[PDB]
Amino acid sequence: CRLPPLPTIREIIKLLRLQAAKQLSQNFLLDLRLTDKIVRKAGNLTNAYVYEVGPGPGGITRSILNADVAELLVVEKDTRFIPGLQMLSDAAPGKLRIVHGDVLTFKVEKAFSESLKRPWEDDPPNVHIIGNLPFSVSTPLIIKWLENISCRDGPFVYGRTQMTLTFQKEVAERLAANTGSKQRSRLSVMAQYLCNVRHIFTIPGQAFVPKPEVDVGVVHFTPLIQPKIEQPFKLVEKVVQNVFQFRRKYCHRGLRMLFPEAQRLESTGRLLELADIDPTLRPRQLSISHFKSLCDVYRKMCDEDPQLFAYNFREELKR
Amino acid sequence: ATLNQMHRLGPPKRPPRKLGPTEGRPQLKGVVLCTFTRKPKKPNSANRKCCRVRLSTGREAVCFIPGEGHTLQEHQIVLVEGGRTQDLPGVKLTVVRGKYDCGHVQKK
Amino acid sequence: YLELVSAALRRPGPSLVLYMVDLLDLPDALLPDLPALVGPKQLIVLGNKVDLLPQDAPGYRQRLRERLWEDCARAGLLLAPGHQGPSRTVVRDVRLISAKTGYGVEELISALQRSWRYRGDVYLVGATNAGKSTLFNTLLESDYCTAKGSEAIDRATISPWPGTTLNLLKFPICNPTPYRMFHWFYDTPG
RNA sequence: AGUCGUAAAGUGUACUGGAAAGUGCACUU
RNA sequence: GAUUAACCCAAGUCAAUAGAAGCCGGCGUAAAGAGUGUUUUAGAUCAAAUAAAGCUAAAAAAAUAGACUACGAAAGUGGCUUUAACAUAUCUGAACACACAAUAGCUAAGACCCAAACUGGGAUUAGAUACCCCACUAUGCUUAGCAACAGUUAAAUCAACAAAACUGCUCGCCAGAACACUACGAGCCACAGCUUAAAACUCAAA
Ligand SMILES: [Mg+2]
Ligand SMILES: [Mg+2]
Ligand SMILES: [Mg+2]
Ligand SMILES: [Mg+2]
Ligand SMILES: [Mg+2]
Ligand SMILES: [Mg+2]
Ligand SMILES: [Mg+2]
Repeated sequence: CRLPPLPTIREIIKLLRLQAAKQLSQNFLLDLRLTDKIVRKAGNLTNAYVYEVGPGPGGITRSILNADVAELLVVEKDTRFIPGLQMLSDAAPGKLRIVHGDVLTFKVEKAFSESLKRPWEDDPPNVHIIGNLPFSVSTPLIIKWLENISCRDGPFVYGRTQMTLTFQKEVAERLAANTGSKQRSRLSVMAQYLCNVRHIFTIPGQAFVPKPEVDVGVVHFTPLIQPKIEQPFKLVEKVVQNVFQFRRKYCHRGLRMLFPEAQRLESTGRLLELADIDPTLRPRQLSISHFKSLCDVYRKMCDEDPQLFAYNFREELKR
Repeated sequence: ATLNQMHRLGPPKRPPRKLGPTEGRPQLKGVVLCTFTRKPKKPNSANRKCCRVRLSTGREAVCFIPGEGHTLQEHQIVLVEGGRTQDLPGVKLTVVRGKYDCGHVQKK
Repeated sequence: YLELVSAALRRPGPSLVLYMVDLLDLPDALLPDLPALVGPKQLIVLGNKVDLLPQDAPGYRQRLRERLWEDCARAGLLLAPGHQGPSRTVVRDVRLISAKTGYGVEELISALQRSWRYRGDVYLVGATNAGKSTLFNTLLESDYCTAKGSEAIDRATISPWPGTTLNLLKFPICNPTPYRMFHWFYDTPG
């Protein structure tokens, strides 16, 4: 399968009409070899349906097409790259389906046929997502898709679709952080009670043609058959955010803020005691089972008190 | 150091010397457990003939078999001496040729 | 024991049993009988005389702790270590101590003063040669006790066991720390 | 490795869920 | 590897092992010397501070003086008045004694004008501003807790680079990479994660 040569940075500057190399405001991975590595780590893609986000110049696109995919849905925001992607599509007829639009609003649930939809408890449904997006867009995207897994909608109408996304090295570590680690944070819990998350490898900044001052991690997500917390996404998000707002103080200092001041002291204690959270646990020392306990007790407290779930302590400190 | 400090500390005290693979003995008797070959560290390239042996002290050790061609098999008795094989890391023992089962190198 | 002391120990409420077992003298034939002896309440197994055990290999202490865990498992004891979530006899922890050398006693006190569930009275059950009295003397002279005087004669009091004439020692203890931010010790006959 | 490709500014520390690095506090030239 | 020839020792030769064989040398940058003062058995010869009360002028913290360089052991001290008040007639000598001082990080309570990591909300390109605006947390606040000393400039000063070299006298410290690496294990946890190490070993370097 012969494909067009990859565009060098010269052609890319000419294409974006910048006429210089220090005005891109973007970093491109123009190394087909690292992209081969990433597509290898994404799994066995033979006759797979790949939803590739943030195509850009097309190193990831070329790497994926080199693997024997069936359909490769591309979603590009910029129109200066559609010409190159159209040349790629013509070089490999029938495999590249290009679309123009934002990945944060694009509806993947209708993109692929309904004959690929496997049940949730069965194997991942032969539909993969691969992404090298701006880090300013991959974090909202992963939050949105985590909500989708919690609701079993969106890209996960086909089942437990696997994701391979590039994040910043720190963000990737935090996504794949263990209990007690110095990178354990909100993002770790939020990703980990819904997915098996693996930080596979780190690409140094020197490998990107405009070299960034950061490293880039590649992280693989596989939705879990049995989520570790069976509560609504927004409730878990609220609990985790209030726990982790004070990362270096005891866990109760952050949990007291879920309740109005009037009943802060007694309600916080009731929460902790109907859970079994030792109040000397600092937030990085809480496993997903501690958060499951807190979420269950908090769901109860909300269900016998309607006003609670909408409470925001800063809206009460304003007055 | 001042004279008072040297009087306090006293004469220099050389640490006890380290015992080598032979534990301070000229040679050691050993039983061959298995024969194999190892590759040198790389300014060099070869397949050096080595064998694992259980020494009379009970410890197991890797030994280098010098010369071209050896007929060592398992359970055979050998005498091993000191001397590092410079290109093999961790191989500090050498088999003595012409003693017990390990015979002399065949002429040519 | 079953006809005199078990009645008081099967009164519902907040309670804890510090069952003490001699490490040298294992298996313990008293272990399968605990469900009837103490009832369905929280239980901590304390392996005593660990200092008198030769160190066969590194990590022998972990092997002893595991062995105690399977010994509890063989009997019909519920093993619920650590955080469990929001009845029958339940073993919360297995802790090796040595009352003579005071090895693991301070860590035992810290563990007892760190959780929500270790609230209420403590009942130090055990066998005769388990070494209960040494542990009672050790725990008596510590911050664990709410001392009103220094002399151990007044700090601990003698009381007749309920429903019997068995006079036994007791000293008053502190509630664990979580119960101030937002109860008596008991030695039972061996 | 090529029988591979190509042409005001800093230092720490803390948090970071719109992190191709940002902000906050303290310092240096 | 064989062969020829040469070299050394020689009734021996010499492979392994073990001894013999070594600190009066240094501590800015190579391994090694500062938080401050007092005292201490010995050794040596070198016998505009600080704390209290009061009081304030421009706009709680102190413009001018201050181009001053004083006080204090150090950190630090520069609005006015008053009251106390600024150890010691040789030097070196504390991990362990007494006073202070600063730097992290958590724990309790308390104040909250203002600012403000995080967290929400508003506006903006065509991956908007990471950057603008609003609101409000942790926090910033307040308590209570966890090389020395004396003399020399004479000499070739002088591995270099710093910071011209010196003596004497005393204390502390230093004898390859290696303040290496590593979790046999231990604690917390409670099946899967976190925190916590020296030594061997290897090398001819660092
Ligand atoms: Mg930010
Ligand atoms: Mg910064
Ligand atoms: Mg001889
Ligand atoms: Mg140095
Ligand atoms: Mg002195
Ligand atoms: Mg404000
Ligand atoms: Mg000194």
